Amino acid sequence: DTMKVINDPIHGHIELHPLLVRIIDTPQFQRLRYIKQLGGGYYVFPGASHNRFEHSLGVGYLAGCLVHALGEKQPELQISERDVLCVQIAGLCRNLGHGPFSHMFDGRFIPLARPEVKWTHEQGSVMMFEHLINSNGIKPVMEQYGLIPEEDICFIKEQIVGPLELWPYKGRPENKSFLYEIVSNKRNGIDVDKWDYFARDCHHLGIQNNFDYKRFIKFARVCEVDNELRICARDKEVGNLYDMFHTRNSLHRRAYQHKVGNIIDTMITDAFLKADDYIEITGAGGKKYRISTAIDDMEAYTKLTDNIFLEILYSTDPKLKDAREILKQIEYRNLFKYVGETQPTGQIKIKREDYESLPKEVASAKPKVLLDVKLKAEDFIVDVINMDYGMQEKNPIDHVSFYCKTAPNRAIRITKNQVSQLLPEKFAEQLIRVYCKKVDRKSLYAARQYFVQWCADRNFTKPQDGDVIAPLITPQKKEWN
Amino acid sequence: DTMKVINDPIHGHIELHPLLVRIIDTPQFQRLRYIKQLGGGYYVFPGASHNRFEHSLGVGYLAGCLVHALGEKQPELQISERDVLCVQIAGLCRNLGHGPFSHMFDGRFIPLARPEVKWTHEQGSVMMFEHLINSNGIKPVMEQYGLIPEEDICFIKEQIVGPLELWPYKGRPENKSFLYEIVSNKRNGIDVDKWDYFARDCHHLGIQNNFDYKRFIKFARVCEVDNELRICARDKEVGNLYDMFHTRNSLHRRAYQHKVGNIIDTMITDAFLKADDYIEITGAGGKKYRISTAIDDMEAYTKLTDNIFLEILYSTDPKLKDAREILKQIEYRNLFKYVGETQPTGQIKIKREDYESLPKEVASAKPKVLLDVKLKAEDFIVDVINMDYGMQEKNPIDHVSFYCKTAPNRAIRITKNQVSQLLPEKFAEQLIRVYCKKVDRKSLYAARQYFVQWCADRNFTKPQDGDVIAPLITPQKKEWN
Amino acid sequence: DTMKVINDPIHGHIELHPLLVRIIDTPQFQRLRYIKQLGGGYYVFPGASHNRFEHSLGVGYLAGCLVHALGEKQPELQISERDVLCVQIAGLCRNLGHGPFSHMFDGRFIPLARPEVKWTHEQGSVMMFEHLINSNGIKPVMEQYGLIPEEDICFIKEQIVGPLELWPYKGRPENKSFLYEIVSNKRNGIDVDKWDYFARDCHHLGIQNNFDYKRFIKFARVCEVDNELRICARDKEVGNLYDMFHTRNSLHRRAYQHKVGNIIDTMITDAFLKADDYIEITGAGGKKYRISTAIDDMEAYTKLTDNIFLEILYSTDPKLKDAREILKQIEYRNLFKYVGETQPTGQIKIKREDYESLPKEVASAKPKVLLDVKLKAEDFIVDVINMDYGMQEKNPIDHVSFYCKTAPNRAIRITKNQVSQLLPEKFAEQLIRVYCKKVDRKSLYAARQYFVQWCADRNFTKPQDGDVIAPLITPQKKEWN
Amino acid sequence: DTMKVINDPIHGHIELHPLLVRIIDTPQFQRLRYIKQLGGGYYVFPGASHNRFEHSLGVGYLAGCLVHALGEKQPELQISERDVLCVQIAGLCRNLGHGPFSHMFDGRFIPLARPEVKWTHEQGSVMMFEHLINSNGIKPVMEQYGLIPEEDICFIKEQIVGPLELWPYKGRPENKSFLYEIVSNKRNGIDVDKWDYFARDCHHLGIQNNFDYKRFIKFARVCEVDNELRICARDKEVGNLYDMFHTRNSLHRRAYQHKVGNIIDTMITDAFLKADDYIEITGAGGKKYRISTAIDDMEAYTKLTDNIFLEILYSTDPKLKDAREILKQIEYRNLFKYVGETQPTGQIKIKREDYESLPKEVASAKPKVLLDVKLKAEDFIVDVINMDYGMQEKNPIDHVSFYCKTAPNRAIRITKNQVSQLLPEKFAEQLIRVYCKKVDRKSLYAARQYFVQWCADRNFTKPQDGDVIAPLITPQKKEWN
Ligand SMILES: Nc1ncnc2c1ncn2[C@H]1C[C@H](O)[C@@H](COP(=O)(O)OP(=O)(O)OP(=O)(O)O)O1
Ligand SMILES: Nc1ncnc2c1ncn2[C@H]1C[C@H](O)[C@@H](COP(=O)(O)OP(=O)(O)OP(=O)(O)O)O1
Ligand SMILES: Nc1ncnc2c1ncn2[C@H]1C[C@H](O)[C@@H](COP(=O)(O)OP(=O)(O)OP(=O)(O)O)O1
Ligand SMILES: Nc1ncnc2c1ncn2[C@H]1C[C@H](O)[C@@H](COP(=O)(O)OP(=O)(O)OP(=O)(O)O)O1
Ligand SMILES: [Mg+2]
Ligand SMILES: [Mg+2]
Ligand SMILES: [Mg+2]
Ligand SMILES: [Mg+2]
Repeated sequence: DTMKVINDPIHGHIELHPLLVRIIDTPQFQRLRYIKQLGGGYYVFPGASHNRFEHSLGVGYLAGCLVHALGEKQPELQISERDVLCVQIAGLCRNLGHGPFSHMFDGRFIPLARPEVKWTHEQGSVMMFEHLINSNGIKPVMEQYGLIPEEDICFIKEQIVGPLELWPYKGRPENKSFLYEIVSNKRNGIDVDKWDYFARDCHHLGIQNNFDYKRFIKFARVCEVDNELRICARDKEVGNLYDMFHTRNSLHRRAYQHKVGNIIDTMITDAFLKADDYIEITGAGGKKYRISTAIDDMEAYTKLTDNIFLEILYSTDPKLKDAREILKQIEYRNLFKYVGETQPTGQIKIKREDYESLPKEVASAKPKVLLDVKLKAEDFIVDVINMDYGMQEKNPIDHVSFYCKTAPNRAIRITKNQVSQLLPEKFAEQLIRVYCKKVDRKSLYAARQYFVQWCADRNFTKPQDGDVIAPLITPQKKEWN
Repeated sequence: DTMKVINDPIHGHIELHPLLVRIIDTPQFQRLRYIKQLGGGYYVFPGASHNRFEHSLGVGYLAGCLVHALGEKQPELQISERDVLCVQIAGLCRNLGHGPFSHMFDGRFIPLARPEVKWTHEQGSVMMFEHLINSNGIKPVMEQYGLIPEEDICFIKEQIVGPLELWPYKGRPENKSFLYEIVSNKRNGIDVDKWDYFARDCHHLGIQNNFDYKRFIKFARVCEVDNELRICARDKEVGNLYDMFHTRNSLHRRAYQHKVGNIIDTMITDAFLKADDYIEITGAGGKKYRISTAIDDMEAYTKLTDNIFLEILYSTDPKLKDAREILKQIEYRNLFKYVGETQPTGQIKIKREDYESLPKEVASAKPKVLLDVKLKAEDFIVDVINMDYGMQEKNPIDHVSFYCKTAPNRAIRITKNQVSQLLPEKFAEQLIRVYCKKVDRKSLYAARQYFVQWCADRNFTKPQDGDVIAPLITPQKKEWN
Repeated sequence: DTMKVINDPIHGHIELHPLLVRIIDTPQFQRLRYIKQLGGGYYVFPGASHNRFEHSLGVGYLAGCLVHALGEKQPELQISERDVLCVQIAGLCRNLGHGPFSHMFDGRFIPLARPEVKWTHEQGSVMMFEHLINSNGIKPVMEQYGLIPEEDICFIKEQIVGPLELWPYKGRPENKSFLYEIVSNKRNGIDVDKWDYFARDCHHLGIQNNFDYKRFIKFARVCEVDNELRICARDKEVGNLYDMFHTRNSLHRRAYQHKVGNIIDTMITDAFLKADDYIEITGAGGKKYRISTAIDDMEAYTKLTDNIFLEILYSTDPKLKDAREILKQIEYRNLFKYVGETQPTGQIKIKREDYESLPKEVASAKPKVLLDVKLKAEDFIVDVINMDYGMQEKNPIDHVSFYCKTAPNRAIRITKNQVSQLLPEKFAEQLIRVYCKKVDRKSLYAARQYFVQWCADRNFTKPQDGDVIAPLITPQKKEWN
Repeated sequence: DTMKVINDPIHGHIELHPLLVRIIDTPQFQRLRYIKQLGGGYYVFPGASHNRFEHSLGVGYLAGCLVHALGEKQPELQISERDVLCVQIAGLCRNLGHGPFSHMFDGRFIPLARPEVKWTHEQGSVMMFEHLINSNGIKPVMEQYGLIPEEDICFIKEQIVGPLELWPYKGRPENKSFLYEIVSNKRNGIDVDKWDYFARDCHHLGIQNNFDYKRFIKFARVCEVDNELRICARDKEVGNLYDMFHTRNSLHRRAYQHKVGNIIDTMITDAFLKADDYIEITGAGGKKYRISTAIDDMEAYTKLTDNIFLEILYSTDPKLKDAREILKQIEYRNLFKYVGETQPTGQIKIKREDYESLPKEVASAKPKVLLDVKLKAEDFIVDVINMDYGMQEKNPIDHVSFYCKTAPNRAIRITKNQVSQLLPEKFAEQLIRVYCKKVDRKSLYAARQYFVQWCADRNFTKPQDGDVIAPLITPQKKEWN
């Protein structure tokens, strides 16, 4: 077995080590060819056809790039080829746990079908990785290339999900702590996964990317920080880092949280909910599973991809009809109609226990305008979106270590006031989108009245089209003026 | 209703007329989201995830661009909004008839599964267009926006497939002959479909395009040629046109006819053949169909996409195991192994009646070298590829009309010697690829001996790696070295 | 005379009207081929070789694009071909007044060599436009193409510089008010000039921006506001607009205000000043002019370009050597050394009256570290840069008119709290860079001590490398520690 | 001191070794900022503003990339950091010898001003390199970083011009022969200089590049052929190589030999000739030199750039008026008029001794058209352009060594017949362009009659617009029809 070269539109010609090749050429990895990166985003951005497979390749590639650069500019770190391979494998495999339409599955479907469980694509990734290793006899191949499976498999899993349960990792000691900052950076969110999806998503969406990850890699070092060895960025690049998160936020505003893309995610999820009792995926031994239970058997999960959509679509079985028509309403583009967007004011925050109580509030909303058709709770959809810099209310740049030209291994910290005052004052907010599931002209009018009224009463922000869509309501007392 | 804007990575923001939108928002059109543009090419070029849907949008857009530009520079052509709409619709819909993995279906599967019948993706497109119109009540929508359904549907179909069988067209008179040169150009192959897949395939493959379609549009005029009004290119642009076809040829050499991509198309095709008796697709009124017979009922064809692959992959049914097994060997990357490439010499040409006659020919030849293994007809695959400039042995530029700066309304002709002596001397050739279905080291050695000997016996060209893979055979051949 | 087609790397093939062609082919316009867009920026970003010529072509092109799009979507605006031509000419010619190395000249040189006069590149553009027209007989050509010279020339000049003297314009009436918002938008700064230099500068710098001007153009309308017809943007596009200005700020941080690029602009300016008594430039009747006084005669200004640099570089006369030597220290890369950066912390701002008093203060700070050299003001350079959103402390988006999907003809306003809470709270700030003109190790050490001490004494922000370059000074103030 | 990072739009962030930096920061190298890569090309393609400086940086970068890659895939070659540095330096410096407007200077001006001499930009590069070394005291710097000035300077010069005169090189032994194939490949022309100008010129022209140099680097090896060590390409990449030269030819057709670009080069050259008596350039020790004699003293040549153009343009000395007005006729776009293009037929070729007799041949021709204006020899320009694949009549791919995957280290040859039948049959041809120095309508008409008649008389190819520009002449010739 020899090295393979693969041509990627984003990174160009990528070299894949034979071990990476044997990991890639498995049913568990090839599965990612049938899972769309941005899910329902494709039904809004027609270029967004790319899948988790190529993304995974890109993440592995960039992980290798960064670890290799660090290794070559600072030999005293003793980064081994074994380290490089493990970091590449973690990069390659940290998307293994995604389900149909990616985030829709873990962010929308599973929380509704099985509110029981705490499931994330990360855990799915460790489980699926274990399953890949075991089902494909990769351990002797790992050994063949100088890896020690019991130490290194642990290292990889820890890279993907963090500590498997004050140095909490058992795959690598603290003098190699920086190796844990590459694939999934739990301390500030700056990792190679973001870099690849910036470049790739922008390539396919038709939006252009302004973050230069190659530059970051060029300016990256390893420093001592509180007796740990961590990745330090050159000081003057701090601005770029802010821009990075700005970029992330922008991509969420323009594409990932697109109103119609989101309502399509919602409709698809709902169809999955109405199909969850009649669609079956056969797992280990021959035992049978459903969409919501596929996550409990990795052999079953292996056969759970975007294909389920088409299965629901092409079915003839009557028991699936409630599902099958929903998808068809997507095909005819008869979608739930968008009513508007608003935000909480002051210190008010929307808790996740109170979401189901939100359409019903809107349905209750006070009249004021002459009434026609009247809509109920089930006719309204309320979607709450949390926009942040990846670390709740916190500024992630406060958790970045920097170095100076004068003393390149002396780590320093940089506060927001040392960079710019045009920077954000907050790093978290919520957006509330309201849609109406009945689509005729005056049901839409009514829904608009209900919505604007509801915004006024909870003292939310004034809807941008407020003066137009509800001229009789927005005049009501005037701190919307 | 009103205009829609769509963001395409290739063309930017595209405006879609409400009628185009109503055509697009049908299951017949949306079907194309599930058919890969380059089919098995995706399994070699990981960026090639794009589907026929986005390509179709692009072709429709470019058709609109060209017809509009011609109309705007030459008002005396009297191009109507109606004409523009018909050309856009034809552009949008000329890909409707493609089947699973695109060219794999009409180029490989159907010819083996249904050798009696005459099937093309063009005819499929016409049929599917008819079915779309009728199933979705598009005629009244057409009338609503100023179209005359009985002439215009004819016009559109003729744009897609040509004269339905003097002036052979019934959709438009001869003074608008140029309108038939835009979407599918039967006269020289220069059309907007090519331009779009040049740009899009290059965007996704990671290979770059050197053809400037925008420049061509800028320099395009309509002039009179043989009592018709046809599209003429500015004289000095003739070089670009040659480059265009060179580009096409190049794209086939690098990507579309990639050895491994083709072998994967072949394996998928074989799997489809071995699954064709057990896979059922529900058509009109409930009648059931097979993969090879789905093309006879458009309601069934509507649900025949790339999905069929995954069905075969995910099945449990024992009657499908021989099919399913082939697919799984694709997942494990256990592919038929490439033995070599060669070409006929002189005037010898291989017709499709002789294709089935080729493995038996390769196995019968025997080289003066001691072997080990002996191979049969079934162990060989022989793939014949016709590389040309789109008009077989002809020079397509001999079928292009040009105009000069001094007299922009006078069409002229340009010969190859008036352009360059560095141009191709022939415009068609055939490539012969040979693969072996046994993958062990020694079946492979044997297969290489059989292959090089066979090349010698038919006086084909010397395989490029000839001296290395068969050192005992290549000197005994003096029409080489 | 016919349309000319020109190939630009940014916009592709652009069509130039014969009148535009006649304006371009004059020494006054062709002059711009010899003035670099980013000046000394080229000495930091080696790709930034582009000149004001190609930029001007781009601005003219985009001006035409916007006016034409508006005219075609809203025929009721009565936009004439004459209007389109005047807007194109204004776009083409608003950069005519730039001097050697662009913004270095009017922003740094003229304020120092001739502090008496109020000079801008805008006024220079009006003057040079007049000179182009009169010196090249363009008025009869204008009439030849349906323009009315004395109203339209007025219109063009007003587009470039604003009102020449309530409706303040005499070139066009209020029902054509929107035409004044295209080439140079004095009301919120959103114009096609920005759009071209974003794309072009990014193309050459090798840094990239995410602003889509084509999308904006697609969503642009004309609405009635107070008493005029002004350009309206679609409501939901407001986010993009914020991003636009963010982009601009980013572009200033990364490239236009690069510490070294700025110090090189400073050195070139000083050389020009020390040369400002011996270089002589031929004027109107033979009268002779010099670099600072060339702006008083357009015939002389026509011959004032970047060339002056090389002339000073290649000269032999001793009265020029203090100049010629400065330039050579640029060639040997013996530049003034960068000492550090800081900012004010309250609401009082370093006024432009206090700049000359800033180096002396740096000399005034007493650092209690033992030094070996001590420096006075001449060895320090203090550069103060105003970073804003183009409208002082104000939010330019507060000056943008929007429209809604439901009522495209009703202009509305959108406030910051209505978009996001992650936006900037102020829209203006200042950067303070300090350099040292003596470059040996000990003057640099000393200068850093002086600088950090000066930061301490004035309660400015902590230099990012503060603890590293001056560890003995920095503990003195508990809020850095 | 230390490494610098520089951001290039083509290659991204490039690392510069301190020695390279000290070579770059000299007047001899910085000189290249003022010499346009494509000369008069900028006056046709407005994006083509880039200079020889950034191109040189790109060539050094790619030279480094290739030598590094070879060193890392095959350690047994014993490539040292010293080798890498010497190759990078040669890459950086092989453009030092270009004069004003690049190829205009050595291709047009010098051959006319001094037909005597054997001058090339290569020899200029060696002389200027010597002058840089000596004038800037870089030898102790070379020694400081482990280079041996006598052998290494020899090596670099040999890389630029070839053997300074068995094994003809004395800079490096035969086991390092492959190192001579990187910067200037005298054996087949495949070198990094080409790769960089493909990418950069395409970036700036608005033409897109279709050669993948990174791919080539990935598939490049060193093999033994004729007891020498040469760079080998992977066999299956041979098609790409043909495409490479095709690309080159294409770039010459579209941009480098553009009719108007070439005529502008011609006019600038004539201006240089008529100025050749009055501009004075001070050389070594106050000795003074001419534009045509600057090449004999490197101190003078150092101060000979594109600036010369502007000097002539801005001059007031009456003795320069003949030059000065010519340049002005460029500014007003009053150019020599393009009459037409033709080529020799059969195997007859035009020698350079016969170039001077060709306008007289055109003026002597008698066309049977009624004329009143008739033109003489001095009114015609005949430009003969040699288009080839870089090796005169030879196929350069016949001089490329290949390897097969089965024996990656055994060199082989591949003939044209083993690749395609669609390839060029000849690899050299000539283009003959005719221009007229009188630009009026009737002189242009006359010039066209003379030209087509001259083509008929020499049995050249029929001009593409022949039937249009000279309808009374072209029927006379029945090898035209
Ligand atoms: N001419 C080409 N230009 C650009 N990319 C190419 C070209 N040919 C193939 N590719 C792409 C497709 C793949 O993603 C990647 C590898 O291609 P390729 O070299 O053909 O691998 P291969 O496995 O088929 O050949 P082999 O096993 O004989 O080395 O490069
Ligand atoms: N901010 C953006 N930048 C670039 N592209 C965008 C942006 N927002 C959306 N797109 C893309 C996605 C779609 O393919 C296309 C349409 O966008 P969009 O304006 O959101 O249509 P829409 O139908 O959702 O809005 P609406 O119906 O209210 O007019 O443009
Ligand atoms: N083959 C090409 N591809 C892309 N751009 C080109 C090509 N040839 C020329 N260009 C560019 C250069 C110019 O900027 C622009 C116009 O060139 P061109 O069409 O040749 O004008 P022209 O004035 O010399 O020809 P003519 O006067 O005969 O119409 O396009
Ligand atoms: N934020 C940026 N993004 C992209 N490119 C940049 C950015 N800043 C600078 N560049 C470019 C300009 C230069 O060509 C190259 C080097 O920039 P830079 O790192 O600022 O050099 P420098 O010499 O000024 O820094 P240093 O302080 O280390 O000496 O990168
Ligand atoms: Mg391979
Ligand atoms: Mg919409
Ligand atoms: Mg022309
Ligand atoms: Mg530096």
